Amino acid sequence: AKLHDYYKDEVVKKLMTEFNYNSVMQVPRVEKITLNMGVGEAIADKKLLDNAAADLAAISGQKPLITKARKSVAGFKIRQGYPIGCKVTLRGERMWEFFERLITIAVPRIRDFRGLSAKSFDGRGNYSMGVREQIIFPEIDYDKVDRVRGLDITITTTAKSDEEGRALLAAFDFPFRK
Amino acid sequence: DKKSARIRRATRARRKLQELGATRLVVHRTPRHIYAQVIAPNGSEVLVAASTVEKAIAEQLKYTGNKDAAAAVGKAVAERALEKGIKDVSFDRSGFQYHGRVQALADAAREAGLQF
Amino acid sequence: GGSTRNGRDSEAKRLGVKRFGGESVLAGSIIVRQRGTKFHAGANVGCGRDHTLFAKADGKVKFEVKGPKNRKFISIEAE
Amino acid sequence: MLQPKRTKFRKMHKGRNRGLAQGTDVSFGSFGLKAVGRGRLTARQIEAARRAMTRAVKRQGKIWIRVFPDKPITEKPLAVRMGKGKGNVEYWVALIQPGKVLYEMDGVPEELAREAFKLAAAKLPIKTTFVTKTVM
Amino acid sequence: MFTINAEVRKEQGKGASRRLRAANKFPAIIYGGKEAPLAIELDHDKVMNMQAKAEFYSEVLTIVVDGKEIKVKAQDVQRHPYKPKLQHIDFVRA
Amino acid sequence: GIREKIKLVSSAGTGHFYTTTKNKRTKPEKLELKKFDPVVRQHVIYKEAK
RNA sequence: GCCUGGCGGCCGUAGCGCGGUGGUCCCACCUGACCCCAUGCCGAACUCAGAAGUGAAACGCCGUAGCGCCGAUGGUAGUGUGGGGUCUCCCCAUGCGAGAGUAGGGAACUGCCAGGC
RNA sequence: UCCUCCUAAAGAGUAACGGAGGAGCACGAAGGUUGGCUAAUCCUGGUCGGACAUCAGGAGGUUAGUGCAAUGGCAUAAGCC
Repeated sequence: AKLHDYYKDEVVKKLMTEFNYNSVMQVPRVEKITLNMGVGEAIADKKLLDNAAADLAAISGQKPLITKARKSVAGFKIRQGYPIGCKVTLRGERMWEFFERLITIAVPRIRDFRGLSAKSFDGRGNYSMGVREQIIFPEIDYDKVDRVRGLDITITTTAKSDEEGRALLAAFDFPFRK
Repeated sequence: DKKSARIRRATRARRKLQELGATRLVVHRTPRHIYAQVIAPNGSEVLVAASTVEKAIAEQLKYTGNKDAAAAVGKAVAERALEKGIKDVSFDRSGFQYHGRVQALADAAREAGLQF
Repeated sequence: GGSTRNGRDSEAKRLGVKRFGGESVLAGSIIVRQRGTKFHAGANVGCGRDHTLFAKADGKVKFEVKGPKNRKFISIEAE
Repeated sequence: MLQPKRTKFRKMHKGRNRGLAQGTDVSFGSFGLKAVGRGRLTARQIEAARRAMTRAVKRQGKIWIRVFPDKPITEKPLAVRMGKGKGNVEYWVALIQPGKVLYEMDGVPEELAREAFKLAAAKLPIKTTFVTKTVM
Repeated sequence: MFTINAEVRKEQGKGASRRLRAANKFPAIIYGGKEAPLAIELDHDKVMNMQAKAEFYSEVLTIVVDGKEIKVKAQDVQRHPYKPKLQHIDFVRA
Repeated sequence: GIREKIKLVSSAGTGHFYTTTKNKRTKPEKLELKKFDPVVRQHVIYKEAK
């Protein structure tokens, strides 16, 4: 593990040179990465969610758990906390464990891209990267590609503005450009 | 908010402890210290005091908030209660679950005679 | 129609007013929900799952200003 | 537009006129119309006033209406006995008292506001009075 | 500066106020300035024709109250829904 | 109702029994529950229909 | 008497919103969770092991009195009780009298206990 | 027949084929409890793609929920686990 150690020394610890604070403890931090994988056309049975979560847990270090629904989804018979997908939310060391597998070894299904925008916005500085699939990691034999399954990513941080979060964006090796 | 979450874990217990009354024992946690006080049935007096801010014991600690220091305070509350003739006490878990430093104090005090 | 029915009684009863009781029991009201307007606080007790307060005491009722969660409550009289 | 909406009840008590009002002076504008009399003021009576006052200020300023109807008039069917529930709606109406201000203007000269509010001294169940902000 | 004469009243309420307004005066008060409130009667039209010129709310007034001078400021005035010659009036000490 | 009743017998060997309306139309797996037996004053399974 | 803490009384006229100040001793954040315990996964939480940093967030105290809240006095609304009216609210005599606004108040207090002074 | 508000007079019952709406069955669970937990709605942003539609962040708050219409307690949750 090297990328979280880079976050402990090389990221925002000199930010007082560019951003105004009353304490050096105000510099921005990463809180969580929620994640999402959609059940798609299996929504009306969804007993496969345990078997889909188990293969997200093949690139994540977390133990699988199943997403409960909110406000229902369409007319598919979704009621209260009905199990409907997977998040398997990342905190602490597990966030950068994943960002040392993502587009380092998990590569053979990526799309044509070269750099995501740094001047992007939400109002707090919480960045996102479009990937659509779990993009596959290579094994000694596979025999693993049939549908690959989905992936969505948006970070959550202590930042109060989009240019404060632009200094925290330094926390990753993913292609972002100024 | 943890100050607010603590009173959500405590109000229901206080709302049955008020139906017992009598001479009562309360505990105060914090992460760097621990304290306890015995309060009178009139609501106007304090009968026994002990803590890890007490100069006699603070010098004996490797850490002023430690579980062993909570048991050491518990054994002192029961000692002082015995010399002051205090019995049949009502215990308050003071917003904390009965396995942490709150129990380490109150159980050690009860095995030192202070029922509860 | 034309409005229909409009049911009988809708019974609701009120006892917790002035120096009520003084013999063996003091009372609140029958209003389907009650926890602070005519309720007990401190060492006083008299209410269960039915939300009608009936406290078992020879103390008369007493009224006083405020109590826990800024609710009004009712108290007992010493003699 | 000049009618109660997002309500849960459709019919109201016929009512008596006892309200004293606090709509007793021009609120945002400079010139207006005061009731200076008592009774019922209908949607029809204010339509007749709107049609009239518009002829003095044909292309001149915005006009504001300070009165609003809160009560519908209900009347029973003709070929039916007493009882069987409250009657069917006809028109919307407001109760009025002498102190109440009904209309406001601002984007015109004071002698053109008078030209419109003197024209309103007609077609109404009260003998209205023209009023203005003044200095005090 | 708008010298008006103020006599002190030891009557109060609806019956007295109606009996006052039926004459040449209407009810008024003076308060503030670390001194008690004072209930007075004032001229029912002189004050209306003065305050209508608005500088009454821009200047310190030369009132004569219980025979004597104190200087006062116009604070607030109470109007009647349809009777133009005032309902009640407030002053504060200067 | 159309959900029917089930009558279960005491595992204390008593003639006194227990009866309930437990619906099978969504949840068909059998009812086999503990209750207080009023003839021996014990907490026993009530089992097997009729 | 004050600084902080716990509690009993008191429970928001201790709420809303914007600052100052300080952590000495308090306190919270914060630090560790290879070894007790714990997580529908997650050291977030619970619990254990703590003093490297912050004084920001929060906290205590105080400041800003615009709002919520208290509140004179006068007046009005309403009406106990008598009497009257071209009239369904309106007048007289006598008792009562809001609510909202104005002056003034208001940004919790205080005893017991250990500790900072 | 049962059941609910307004009208209905600051003690209390209360008329009208007055203003207006429901029940006639379910639940071993939503029951017992120790502990733990805390919305709606509006907004910003979405994907291989949408007749419907993801999880976050921003605003907000006894506005969600309680087996069922209706109202009110409600986090000590009586809401769910």
